[PDB]
Amino acid sequence: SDGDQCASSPCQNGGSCKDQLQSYICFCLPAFEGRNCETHKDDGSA
Repeated sequence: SDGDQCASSPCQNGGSCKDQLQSYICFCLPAFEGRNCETHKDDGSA
C-alpha cells in the first residue's frame, strides 16, 4: 500500500473502491464523472 487512498471508501455514487498502488480506482456507472464519482454526466451529445 502507498498512502490512505481507499481507506474510508472515497468512491461515491455507490461505486466500488479498489487500491491500485499509490492512487485508487472507483467503479461507478458510465453515467457518473469525477475522480471520486461526484458528477452525473447524462448528456451524450457526441
